[PDB]
Amino acid sequence: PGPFLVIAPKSTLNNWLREINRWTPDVNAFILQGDKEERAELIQKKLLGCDFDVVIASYEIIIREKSPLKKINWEYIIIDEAHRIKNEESMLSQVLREFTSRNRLLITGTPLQNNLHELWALLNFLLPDIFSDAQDFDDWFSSESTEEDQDKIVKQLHTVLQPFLLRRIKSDVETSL
DNA sequence: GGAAACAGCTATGACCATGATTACGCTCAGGATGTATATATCTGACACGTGCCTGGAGACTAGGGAGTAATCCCCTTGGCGGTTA
Repeated sequence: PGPFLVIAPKSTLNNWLREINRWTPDVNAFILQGDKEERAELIQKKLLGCDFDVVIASYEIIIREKSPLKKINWEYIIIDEAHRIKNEESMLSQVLREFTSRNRLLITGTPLQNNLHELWALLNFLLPDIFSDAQDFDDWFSSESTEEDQDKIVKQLHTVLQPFLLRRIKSDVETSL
């Protein structure tokens, strides 16, 4: 049981704290909310005191709290609704390539929205030392064969990501019928 | 019957109210003053003719400024979300 970092949109920080209490009450988590002073007593007392397991913050708070969070090495950076990361220049991306966690569990509700460029934008922060490349990934696959429309080289895209990534749909396993 | 005590009357002073007087201002007076006005007469400067000539106005060629098309890509724009001073 160690240091954990999870991120939720402002509207959703209640739910994750609510569900963690309902299901596994043994984990120390905070909703890191409040004012500049009201975030401080969280910083020095509990966050600096290493008196927690997970920390629930918002999109901007981590940017507001980048410096007091670097000094704590993490286990995962749990990223719900990972849509702000679609842009590499979205400032949240440059604040997350700076933290040092052993694993980096990105989470989403919907997959990539528009482009292959976007796909490895999610993918490049997953295993950065492996790719370390931006346009190399792109012209390697050449955008679903945008010129020849072979639509068979897409199988190579699928074959790497199938044992590297997991999709399930509601229609298959209803759970709601 | 005498003495004290109080009450009412009287007078006088004080204070307020009214009348007059005066002084000052101003607004009429009236004088002083300076300004407009008109006129008749100089006069110098502005306007106009004359002559002349050289810039202005065509007349002509030639070569690149300006003008357009096509292209693109970067940027401004706007609404929001969430903070905070």
